[PDB]
Amino acid sequence: GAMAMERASLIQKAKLAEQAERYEDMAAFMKGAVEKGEELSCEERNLLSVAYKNVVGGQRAAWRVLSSIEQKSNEEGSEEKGPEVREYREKVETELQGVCDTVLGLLDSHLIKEAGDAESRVFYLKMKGDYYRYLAEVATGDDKKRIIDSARSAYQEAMDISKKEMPPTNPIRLGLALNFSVFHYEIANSPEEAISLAKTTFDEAMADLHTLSEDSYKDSTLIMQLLRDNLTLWTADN
Amino acid sequence: GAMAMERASLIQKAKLAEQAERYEDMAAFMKGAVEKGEELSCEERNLLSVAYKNVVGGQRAAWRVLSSIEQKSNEEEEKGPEVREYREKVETELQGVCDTVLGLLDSHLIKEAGDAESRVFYLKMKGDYYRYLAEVATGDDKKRIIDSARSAYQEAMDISKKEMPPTNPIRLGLALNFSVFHYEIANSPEEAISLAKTTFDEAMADLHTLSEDSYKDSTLIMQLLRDNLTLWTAD
Amino acid sequence: NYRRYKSVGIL
Amino acid sequence: NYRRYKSVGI
Repeated sequence: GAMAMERASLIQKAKLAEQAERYEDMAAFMKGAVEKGEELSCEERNLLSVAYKNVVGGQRAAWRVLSSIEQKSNEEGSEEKGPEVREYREKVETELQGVCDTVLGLLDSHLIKEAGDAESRVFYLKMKGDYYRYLAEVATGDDKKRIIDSARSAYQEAMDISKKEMPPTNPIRLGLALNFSVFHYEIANSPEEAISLAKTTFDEAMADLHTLSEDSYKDSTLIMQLLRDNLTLWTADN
Repeated sequence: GAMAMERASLIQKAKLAEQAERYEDMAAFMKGAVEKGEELSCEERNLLSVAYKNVVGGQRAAWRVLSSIEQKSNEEEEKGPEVREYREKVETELQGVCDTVLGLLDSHLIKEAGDAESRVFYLKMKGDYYRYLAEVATGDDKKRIIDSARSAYQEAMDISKKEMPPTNPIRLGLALNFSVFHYEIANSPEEAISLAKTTFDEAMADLHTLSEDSYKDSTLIMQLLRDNLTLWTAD
Repeated sequence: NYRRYKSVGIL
Repeated sequence: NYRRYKSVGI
């Protein structure tokens, strides 16, 4: 009927925007598709994640560049320094916080649910943790504390589901532990937890690699290499 | 002060945006700096150009992707009006940016006064963005747009050949873009090849006299001229 | 994009 | 970006 046609058109335009590298449009089209009320297939879920990941990804990069300039400018190295760096770093911050807020609102209002397979539920709760983590990267003081709590809560509920209903080699479970360990290291200043979680995730999956097909082996190992690389850097030294 | 400091702030924020690859913001800041009335220095001219180049660059690339898909829609599928509608949305954004640039050129930047470099720079830029509009124009509006682009390039050409050496980077870049206009827009592959070859030949004869300031800049453009010739001539 | 000849702006 | 450790996205 009408809903299905309109939803199909939005999904189609989201794919066109992907090919045109119009990720803000892509995110808007997928947001609209979600609001049609139907659950997202695995493919559609990725389109949603890819869209907003590129949008916020560019903002995070821009924020990091401007913050670095701000530190040098505020250290008398550039000598006389104006407020323009801060004002522009704050504009980029506000834009990033708005996108995260939009994503978090959509997750709570349409995507996070008690029903659905474990992968979908884990996928969205992990997404909730990620975007609270992106807010944490730019937050300060009390707001940072609350956001960190919301991130840990979302990650933890996803961990509980993945450890109960998914095998140690599931790529979504692996990606979740990877991002949660990053949260431990970078956001929560808990390197011991980050190393422990990353080390446990790699080893417990390493033991099950021989049970995987040729494809599942590549999907799971692709993320295990990210875990090992982080461990090498975290364990080798500060 | 109210203007001098605001201009300086906008310029500094344009430089911050460039480093952050925030080219839409960059374009906005430089447009604000232009409207303060003061002329742009060479550095500031490049900020303006780099800013809007990247903005329309993404739109043009997006428009090209969507057009190719639209042209292959009825072949195989997509079937519906989604491609056309979204292509027209992108096309409209692109035309808005070009209209903003051209409006800023006629309003603040293009003057009878000024050195030859700046005058050729803005007239070239005017030809470039009419050429971008021509890339997406379909009918009678296209002919007027093409003519507007040719007139801007030709006026820039007359100034460059009179007041700048054959190895000058701005002259070389103008000749390069004008030859692309001949080949792609005007569909005159003979003029494009001839213009590119004449430009490269006459620049080569003076390369030994070229300063280290423009050595790299002119050299790079010459490589582009010769790369286009190798392509246009072989087919 | 599919274009192979270049304008100066590509630099 | 400065950081060397990666998340799953990239």
